[PDB]
Amino acid sequence: EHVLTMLNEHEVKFVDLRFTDTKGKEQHVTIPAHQVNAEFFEEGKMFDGSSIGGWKGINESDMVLMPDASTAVIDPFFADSTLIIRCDILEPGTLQGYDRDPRSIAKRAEDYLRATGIADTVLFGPEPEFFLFDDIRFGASISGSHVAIDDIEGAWNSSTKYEGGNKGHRPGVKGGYFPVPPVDSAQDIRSEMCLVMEQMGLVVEAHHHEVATAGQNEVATRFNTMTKKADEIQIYKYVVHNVAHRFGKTATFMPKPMFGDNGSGMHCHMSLAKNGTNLFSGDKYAGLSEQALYYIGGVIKHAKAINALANPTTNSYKRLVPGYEAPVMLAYSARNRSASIRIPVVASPKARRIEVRFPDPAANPYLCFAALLMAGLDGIKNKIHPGEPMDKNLYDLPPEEAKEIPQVAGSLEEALNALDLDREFLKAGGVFTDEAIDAYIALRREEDDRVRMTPHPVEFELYYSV
Amino acid sequence: EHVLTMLNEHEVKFVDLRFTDTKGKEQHVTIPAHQVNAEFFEEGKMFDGSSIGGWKGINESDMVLMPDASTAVIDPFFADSTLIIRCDILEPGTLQGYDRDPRSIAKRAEDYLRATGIADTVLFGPEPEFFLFDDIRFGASISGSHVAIDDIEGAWNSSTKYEGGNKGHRPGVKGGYFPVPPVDSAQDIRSEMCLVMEQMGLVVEAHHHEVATAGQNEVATRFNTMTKKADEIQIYKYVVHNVAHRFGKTATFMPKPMFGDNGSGMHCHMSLAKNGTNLFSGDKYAGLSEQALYYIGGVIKHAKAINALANPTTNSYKRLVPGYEAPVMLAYSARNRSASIRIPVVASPKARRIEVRFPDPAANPYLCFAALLMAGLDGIKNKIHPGEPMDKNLYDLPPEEAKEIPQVAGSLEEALNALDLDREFLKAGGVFTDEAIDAYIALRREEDDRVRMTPHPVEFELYYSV
Amino acid sequence: EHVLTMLNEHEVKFVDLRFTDTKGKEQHVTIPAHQVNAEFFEEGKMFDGSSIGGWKGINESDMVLMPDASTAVIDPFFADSTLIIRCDILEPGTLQGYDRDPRSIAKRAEDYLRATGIADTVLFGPEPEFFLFDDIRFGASISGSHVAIDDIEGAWNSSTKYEGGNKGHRPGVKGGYFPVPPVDSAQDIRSEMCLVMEQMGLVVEAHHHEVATAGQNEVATRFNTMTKKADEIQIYKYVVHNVAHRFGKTATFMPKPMFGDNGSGMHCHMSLAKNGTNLFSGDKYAGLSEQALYYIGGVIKHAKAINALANPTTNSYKRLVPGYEAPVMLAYSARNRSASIRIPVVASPKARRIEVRFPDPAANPYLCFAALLMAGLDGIKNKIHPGEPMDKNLYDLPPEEAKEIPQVAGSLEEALNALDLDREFLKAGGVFTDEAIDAYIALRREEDDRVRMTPHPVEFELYYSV
Repeated sequence: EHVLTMLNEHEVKFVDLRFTDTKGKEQHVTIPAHQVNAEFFEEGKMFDGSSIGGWKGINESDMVLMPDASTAVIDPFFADSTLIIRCDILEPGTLQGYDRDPRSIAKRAEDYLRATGIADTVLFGPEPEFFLFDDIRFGASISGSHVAIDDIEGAWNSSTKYEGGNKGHRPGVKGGYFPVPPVDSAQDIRSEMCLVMEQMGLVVEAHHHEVATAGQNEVATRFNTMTKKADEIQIYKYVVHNVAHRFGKTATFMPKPMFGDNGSGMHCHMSLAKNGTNLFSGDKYAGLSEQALYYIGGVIKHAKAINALANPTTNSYKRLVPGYEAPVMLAYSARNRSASIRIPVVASPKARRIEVRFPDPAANPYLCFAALLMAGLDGIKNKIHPGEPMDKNLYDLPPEEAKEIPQVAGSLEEALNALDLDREFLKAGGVFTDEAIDAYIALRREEDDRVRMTPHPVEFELYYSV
Repeated sequence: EHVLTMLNEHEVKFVDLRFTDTKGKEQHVTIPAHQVNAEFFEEGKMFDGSSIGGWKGINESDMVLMPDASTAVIDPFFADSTLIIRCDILEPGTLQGYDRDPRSIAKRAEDYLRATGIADTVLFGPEPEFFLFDDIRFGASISGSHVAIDDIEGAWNSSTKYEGGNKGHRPGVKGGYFPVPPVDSAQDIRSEMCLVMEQMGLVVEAHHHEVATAGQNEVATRFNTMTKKADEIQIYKYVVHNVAHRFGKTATFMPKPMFGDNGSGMHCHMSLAKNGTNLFSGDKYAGLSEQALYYIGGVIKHAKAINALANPTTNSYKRLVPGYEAPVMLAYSARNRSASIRIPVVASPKARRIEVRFPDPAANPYLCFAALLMAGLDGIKNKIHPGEPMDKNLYDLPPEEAKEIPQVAGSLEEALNALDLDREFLKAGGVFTDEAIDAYIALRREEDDRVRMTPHPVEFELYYSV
Repeated sequence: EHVLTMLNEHEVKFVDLRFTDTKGKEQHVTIPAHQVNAEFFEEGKMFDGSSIGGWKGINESDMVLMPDASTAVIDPFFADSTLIIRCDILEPGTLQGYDRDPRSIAKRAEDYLRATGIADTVLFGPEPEFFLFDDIRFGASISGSHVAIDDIEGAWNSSTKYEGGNKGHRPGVKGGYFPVPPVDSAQDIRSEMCLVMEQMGLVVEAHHHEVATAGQNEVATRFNTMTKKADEIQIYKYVVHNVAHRFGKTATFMPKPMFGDNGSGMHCHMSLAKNGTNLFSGDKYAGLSEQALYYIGGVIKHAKAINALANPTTNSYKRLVPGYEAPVMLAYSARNRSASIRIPVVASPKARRIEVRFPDPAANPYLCFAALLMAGLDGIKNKIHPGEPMDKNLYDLPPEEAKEIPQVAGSLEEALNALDLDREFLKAGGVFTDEAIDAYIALRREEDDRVRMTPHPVEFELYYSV
């Protein structure tokens, strides 16, 4: 009913139905507002399943788009007044919730949480970073391939001739952390993104330029319950992509667009709760509950499999490389930023939580968050102890005992394989089905293949004169 | 009278008289509003027949334009207020309805339906798809020929240098199914098309980007009675073409503009009715009446001849090729999307119908719809049983029994020849005359010849070094 | 031994081993002269079969290259002295003669001729025509396709600006038949081709410019026994291609490179003989033997199947179109140049023969000639009477009885299908195996598909605004 009044209040002409595919990309279809009736909400609208990658095959194409009336929000970019309504994908007749629908999967995972009685709500606070460029060009054909990035902030443009003169105040390599404008050219744009994000229901905590030259930026938003947060991530990306477009830029959430400067990560802060109390505060290490520790143990035990969802691109592994600040060591600490799991030191026990650092923004919200949870729960159910916190150092020196302690997957294939083998913790509660998992893996292997099979420019530098 | 009041209400300065030629192209002529009087409606206006392709020859040029007052609608693009009035082409004196007038032919077919008493109204719900480009160039002369397509969405432009930078968020090949903007660059335009379509009497159900890269799009409209729907198709195309033009684009309803990506089809949903009840619902397969099955049998029996009207271009056959999703297998099913006849699975028996998938948007509304009907009726009158539904697979593997089951025509010539031989079902009720059919065939053979006789670029690749 | 002396006489450094693939394209591999020993001639050299299209598959790759010492001839273009030796492809161990080797097939056919005792030698006098251009450009990708032809003789260049001025004496469209230079710009080149052809063993009868503008030309060579003539065709093409290249031109034997002007044909004059007497001279029509007539009957009966070898490209059918001089009517005559079979009127009965006009230069020598023979023999063995000679007119007016008399295939697919069904006459004597035929058909269907599936530039002209 709230929806039917929003239609009149904003004189809506269209309703934009949205959903996410397996890869994590928001999709949409539009219907005139006059097509929204009572039926619409109880039985949804029909659409072809076979069209989305990794979904229904040759025989069972048709499926249901079920509008979730709680998600109604006005689109701030479209020319004609239109209302966005996120939808779940349900199996026809049964109206159950498609095994391969990432939002259904995430909901199932929140259900299973309540069911085990371990807690009643999961809290996710992801920190996606991104880049804002002016020009992005790439291609690949039989005779070669290339990628060219360009932005007014790129340090390389210190020598570029410009029509009205080079005004040259640019962030150097790894020198983007906070120079005030004009070095930072994105203040106005970061704020528009903030205002718009809030007009769309998100709550912004801060915004700032990130480390890399050439437009790395970040908008920090307040956490929320798992599934609602993944929804927020989708909106977040949408706002970022579109505000950038409107400003004459182009944004990307790729994890490592440039060799030699910062990649973009999506740290995930998590904590559990029951009847308003934070199940993660306690007397153990850094203010943690023993539940938190088991959770951590779970995440560490299933890290490589989580990688397949939290770092789902070959590019993801160009960020997760033996570097200093590389969040690749499977350990926890409240200081050592070598550890992929940081423990925020905060006063109020109400805010005690863990920060899993290896995820990147390419990750499917839904599936990434879900896999993080399930690993945590399995860590609890099986009281998987974390061991002791690493407070020493990262991957380089150490190099004492060859420092072969836990680490995240080193390639996408490896992560996919881990997901293959270590799938039980995900199938728990019937959240993830084998079919879903196998389909996801197949989609990504096809991507992994393109990169493995196509000659790399660097290979010419290294081997043309062989 | 309603017309004469619309003239005053909108301060109309002109009346744009419209009609369609044999090929399916809407035509027009304009007269000042002050030329609209009582006479106009009862006796129409005179015009030269010999000017339209495939119409009157050397001796009998003059014919009548009969305004159909029910079709009055304001043109939303012209600068000066003008009212559009669709017209039928009548033989002078007799005022009968020209044998070769596609609208008259379609009306005759609706009449014959009522006459046989099989039903009192036919329902058509076509789904024309189309492409929106930025640049289209082509030519052919003695020294060569070419065609060049270009659009900001084309995947090939991932490498193109642009004045203000390449913002690069483009739908990859076969990757247009629903990425939200900015990947989908046509939201605003699809909605203007919707709003305008509705201002012109159409009822829109949905709009979305289609599968192909480079601007394939679709506006779904509500079905209507056969002849009124063909009228709607013409308006639909008009709106699409002109809104595109106003937005700096160029739209085409060609069936296969690009090799390697989706073509554009025009699926046709059909059903019959009498005194408000759906003659297609029943206890037989998937909720069908035995009448529906005979109809299907008719369509299948006369498929190749229908092709000559539903796929009237050589280009049409570049879409209908042994592909996976190619709607080329003459069979029905509620799932197998290899079958050119899908049976929508819907709850309300009031909405039971069949979907003939092989038609393309190049088809003349009128003649295509009519041929579909006549084939259906002949399927009924002669209780032509469908056989059993194909629920196995498409054209490739199968490949067991060489899988030579029914198929649609494989070339325009073949389709024209089928139409030649299998014309009886069309002549039924005096709907289609031999002269009309022979004239249509002659028009298309001339087109078929251009393509058969002109060297193809690929022939050089294949045989220049022979 | 003659070969071993040619090696010393010309101080040969290399031996270029040549052969032809199924499509008809000459192939080669080179070995130092010092690799030529006694063994070489008796056991040949080994090579990978799987590399040539339509040959050995996954398991049986290796085959034998058997040098035919009778074919030794010096290459007139290579920089270092090299001797060309044509080779047959033999099955290893058995040393039989590969079923799919076109030269072996042609030899088998000459054998079968002698075996039936019908005659002891077959005489072939083909007349391949060709084009000489300056620039040829073409391509096809997802966004389009094109072909651009250019030559200093092209009539279209009457308006072109040239660096040193346009000297403008060019052959107009269809106006190339014999204007003396400078209109004819290829006298010097046609003669070099002649001299070189003769240095390579061919005997030249004449050379002249052909009908089409833009460099159509022809070098007429003396007939020879079937297999030796096909060898000559290969050499002929080689000389043409390479002399053109050396003169800064580019030659093509494609049958119809331009719409609107002459295509290139390869008329085939044939006759049979026994113990020096011409089995084709007689008292019947135009000086023919009844044997000749049965031969003609055979050719006419199996025309469509022969087409698959004599007109093996989709392009071939752009030459064979209802035109005036189009050699498409399956009939004979000594005058009517509408007839695909002309009977040369000559005095000496020693020179009596038939001229089958529909072949084009794209045809595989071997397979085309062989198919022509086998059809002729089957015409004899089964005394297939020709019927009466057509002396009336071609395809247009006539148009009396709709003039549906015999005609050659109208498309490649049709020809391939005919070859499929009408294969018996080819399998006779074990000359053609089913496997060979099926493989050939598969190679060409793949080619036919490219053309059928790729949008044609003309389709845009005809249907973009549909």
